[PDB]
Amino acid sequence: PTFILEPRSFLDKLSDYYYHADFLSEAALEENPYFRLKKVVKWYLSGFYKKPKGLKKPYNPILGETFRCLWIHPRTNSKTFYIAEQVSHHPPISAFYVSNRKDGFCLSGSILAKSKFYGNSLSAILEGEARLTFLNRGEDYVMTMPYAHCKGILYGTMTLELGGTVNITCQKTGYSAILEFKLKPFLGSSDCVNQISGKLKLGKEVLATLEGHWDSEVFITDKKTDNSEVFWNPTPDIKQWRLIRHTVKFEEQGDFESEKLWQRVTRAINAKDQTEATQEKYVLEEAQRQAARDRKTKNEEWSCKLFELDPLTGEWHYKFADTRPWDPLNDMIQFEKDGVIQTKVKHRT
Repeated sequence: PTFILEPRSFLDKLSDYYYHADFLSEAALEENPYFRLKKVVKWYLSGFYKKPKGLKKPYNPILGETFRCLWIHPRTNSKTFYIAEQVSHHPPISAFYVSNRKDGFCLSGSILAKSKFYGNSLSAILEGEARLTFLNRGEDYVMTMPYAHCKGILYGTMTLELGGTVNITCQKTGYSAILEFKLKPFLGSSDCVNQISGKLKLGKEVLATLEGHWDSEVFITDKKTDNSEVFWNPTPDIKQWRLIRHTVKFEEQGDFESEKLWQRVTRAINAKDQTEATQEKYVLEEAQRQAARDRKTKNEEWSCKLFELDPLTGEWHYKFADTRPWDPLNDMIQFEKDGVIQTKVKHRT
């Protein structure tokens, strides 16, 4: 079926996790190593609550497709930039880069999409590591993502649950938190779905533990005081303030950017025309297959414009990555132009 389709590219949906980059600026300033992990994890859980259940099925992005967007930080008077590019359609790998130098953090990663069909239920996995770096500290956080289990395609209630075991690891300080997304059992209950449980630990010693639901309250209890507290809850006041995202002017967008590329596919979905939504998709995929043939005909060499593969490590690296800490006497404004994230400085370095 294809009535299960969200009018957003996967590169677009991949940027949803940074609507609370407000938190990451705070974490960069937190001086206690333990409290930085708490605030990093609190940010991680902040990117799953808007997720809708059911039809949601981002577009499989096309090779060379690019999404580019921006967020505004009023309190720190700065901006968080996001750039993602589809580097391979076979395999379906999309790379992303996030940079906010004034607030002292950046993220990089690459995500491979693999699905498995159980008949009535579908499970799409996202495997890959995201590296959060605090520029001023030279301190990295490596984290993975869960997988989405979808039941009710053919018959039964249509649902989307999150499951898996995520590891958020910081080797510099020795801290880490292991999270476990728990799927509802056969019996089920009013609170069995979206259950999240985890534990914050240093080295191997467990400092504190987490319980709750990832779309609702999550509670932390200290393993030394056994006193419970609210670790994270998406309060409507917290929801009321999600950083405002700014996309590129449609007339200024390249033809292979996500919004311009999928416009006709998106319009069909929003118009509820199911038949013309599939046809418009086949136009893009048929062009991709034809552009893949044309490539093999004379020279099969596809240059990713904004990303490049490191042969030694096998990881995808943003061509224009910059990790130098913010220098107030030199750095003036971080900006982006044509997918290139830059900073205006009064001294070249």
